[PDB]
Amino acid sequence: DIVLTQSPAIMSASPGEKVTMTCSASSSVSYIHWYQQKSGTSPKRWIYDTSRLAFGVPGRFSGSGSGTSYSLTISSMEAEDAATYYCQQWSSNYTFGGGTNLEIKRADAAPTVSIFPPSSEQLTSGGASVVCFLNNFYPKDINVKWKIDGSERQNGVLNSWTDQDSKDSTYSMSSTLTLTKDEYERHNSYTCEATHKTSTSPIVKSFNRNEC
Amino acid sequence: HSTAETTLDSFFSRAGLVGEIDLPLKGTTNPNGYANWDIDITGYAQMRRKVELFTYMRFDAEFTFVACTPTGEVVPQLLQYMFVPPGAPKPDSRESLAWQTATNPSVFVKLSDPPAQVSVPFMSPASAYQWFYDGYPTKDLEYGAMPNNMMGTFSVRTVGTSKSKYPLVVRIYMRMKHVRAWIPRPMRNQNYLFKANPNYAGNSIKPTGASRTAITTL
Amino acid sequence: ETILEVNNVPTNATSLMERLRFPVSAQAGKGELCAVFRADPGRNGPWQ
Amino acid sequence: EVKLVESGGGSVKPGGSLKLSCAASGFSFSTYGMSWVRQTPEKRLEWVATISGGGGYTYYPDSVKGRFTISRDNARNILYLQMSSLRSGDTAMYYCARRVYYFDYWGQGTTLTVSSPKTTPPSVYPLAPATNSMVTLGCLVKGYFPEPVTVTWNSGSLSSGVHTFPAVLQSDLYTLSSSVTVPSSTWPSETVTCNVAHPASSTKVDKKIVPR
Repeated sequence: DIVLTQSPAIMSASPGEKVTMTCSASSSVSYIHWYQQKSGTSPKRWIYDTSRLAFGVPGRFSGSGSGTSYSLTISSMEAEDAATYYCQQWSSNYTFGGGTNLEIKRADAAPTVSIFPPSSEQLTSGGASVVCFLNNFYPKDINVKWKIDGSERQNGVLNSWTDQDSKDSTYSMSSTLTLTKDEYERHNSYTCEATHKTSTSPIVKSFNRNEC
Repeated sequence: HSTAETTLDSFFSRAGLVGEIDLPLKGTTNPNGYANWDIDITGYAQMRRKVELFTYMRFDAEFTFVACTPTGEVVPQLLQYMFVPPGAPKPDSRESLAWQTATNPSVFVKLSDPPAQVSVPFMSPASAYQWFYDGYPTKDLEYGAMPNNMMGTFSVRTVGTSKSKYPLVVRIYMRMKHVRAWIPRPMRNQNYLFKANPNYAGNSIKPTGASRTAITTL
Repeated sequence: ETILEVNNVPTNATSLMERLRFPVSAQAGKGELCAVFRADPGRNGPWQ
Repeated sequence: EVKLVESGGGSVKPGGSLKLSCAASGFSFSTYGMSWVRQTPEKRLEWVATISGGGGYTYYPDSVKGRFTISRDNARNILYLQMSSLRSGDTAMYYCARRVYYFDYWGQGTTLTVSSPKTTPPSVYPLAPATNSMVTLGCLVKGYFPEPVTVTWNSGSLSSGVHTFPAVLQSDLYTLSSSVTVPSSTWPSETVTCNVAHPASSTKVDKKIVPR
C-alpha cells in the first residue's frame, strides 16, 4: 500500500542532451533503486541506494532524491540508452514504479502507406479483412481513418504499433478493418487515410472493390 | 616509533575559525556598528563531534582576531574588542556603559596592527566543562543544559562616537590549549540537528558506514 | 574492542541492528564460504 | 557467469495448480535470498515472494499470500514456486531474482497464461496488392491462441525489411500482422513466402504471396 508514480511515461531525447526521469512516492521513503528493461530481455540493474551505480552503467547516469521525490538524470543522452526504467522501494511492500519509456528523437518521417484488399482465401470462409500498412514514420503519434464509399468507420478497427526501429529509429503501424463477406461486398470503395505532423493533407491509398 | 601526534593536546591544537562578525555600513546586519558574540567553540564545524568524544573536558583558549574590509583590505580604523565574563552584562547599544566597565577586559588595536591575541582561562565554576548533562537545573526544555559551561561574550565595535567610515569584517580564531579529558564515548554517527541537544532525524537513520551487496563479496 | 559491522549489508532502518552480527546455519554445507572482508581500518566498509 | 534459468509454465485453466523452478549457476546459492517477480504483458512489475538464505523465513505480498509458496533446495541450487488455486489475474511472465536490498540478476522468465479457452491453430491469409519501385507485402495471421506465433519470410532471407506487429486480443483469440519490403527486381519474378509456425499447437503454415 505504498505506491510509486513515475513521470513522464514516455520521453524522447535528441540525443546529446540531458534526460530527467522522476519517481514520486505517496509517503516518505528511505532509498530508491532503478532498473532497466530493453525489449525481449529481462530487467537489468542500474542504480541502487539512489546514487550508486551498478558496475556496468556508464558514468553519464546520475541519481538523487530525498524523502518523497527521487530522480534519475542522464547527461548526455545516447542512442544506446533507450529502454524502460523502473524505480523500486524497499521500506514495506516492495513496490515497483510504472516505468518510463525513453526513446530516440529523430527528424520527422511521413509514413509509406500500403493498402491490401482482402484475400481470395478468407472470403471463401465468410470473412473479409481489409489491411493498411503505414511503414517507417516519425513521430509515433498518428491518426488513421477508414473511409468506405465516402463514410467513415471505427467498428472493428485493429491498430498495432512497432517498437522504435534499431536502424532509422522510426515506428510502423498496421490497421485492420475486420468485416463480414456480405458487409464487404456491400460497398465499392475502401480507403485508409493517415494524418500526421509531417504532411499538411492526409496520405490516401484507395482501391475499388469491383476490380479483382 | 613515536606517538606524540595521538595525544589530546596534539589532536585539539591548531587555531580554528569559530566566529565571524559583519559590520556593514548600509545593512540589516548589526546596524549599530557593534556586535556581541557569546563564545561558541562549535563555531568550527568539525569541532562538535571531536569534543563530543569525551564526557568531560578542561582547557584554555587562545584567541586571535583578524579584521579587514570584505575584500580583505586594511584601513586606518581603530577597534575595541571587549570580553564580558559570564555574569557580566553585555552592551545593549553602541553607547552602553558596559563598554567602559573596567571589569570587562578590553583590548584596542588598529586594523594595521597585526592580529590581536589573548588567552582566556577555564571559566566554569565546575571542575570541568561537561558536554553532556542528564538532568535539569533546580518533559521539559531545560534538559541537558549545563550552563556552567559558559566562557563569556566578546563584544566588538569601531572605536569612536560615530559609525565607522568603512565596512568591516572580524574573524575569530581559537586555539585550545592544556587539554584534559575524561570518560570517552561513542562517536556521533548521526547528523546533528540542534546546537543544544543530541536529537537526530528518526526517519533518516543511516548506517554508521558504507554498505555492500553481500557479506561474501568485496 | 568495538563491534565490527562485518554484515554491513542491510540498510532498511529497522534492520540496522543486523549489521552487528552475521550468521551460520545448518543449511550451509561443508566448505562453503561464510563471509569475507578486508583489513582496511580507515576505508569504507565494516571498519567504519 | 551468474545464471538464473527458470522452467515450467504454459497454459493452465483457472483453478489448476502449477509449480515453477529456477536453476542457479556460478554463485554460492545458499548465501543469498531469492525472490520471484512477475511482469504483466511488458508493463507492470509485481513482487510475489522471497525466501531466506537458508530455510529460515519466507515473505509474501498481500496479492498472493495464501496460494503461492516459495521454496529452495540448497543441493542443486534451484528455487521453487508452487501456485495453487490459480486465477485469471495470475497470467504473467515470472522472473527469479537474486537479492543482495536490491535485485542484481534476473532470469529470462517463464510465461504463465491462466485461461479457459482452447488452443487454436492460426489462419494465414496472403496480403498482395489488387506501380513503383519498392514492394511491401504482408501476411495476416488471425484467430489463434495462445501466444506466440512466428512469422519468417523466405526462411530468414528477407529479415532486413520486415516489421512484425504485436498480436492484438479480441474474440479471446489473438491476431497479428507482419509486413516485408522487397525491391521490385525480386517480386514477383522470385517467390516470396511467409512461414507461420505456432508451437503451442505444433502447426506450421506456408503462404506464397501471388500477385493479384
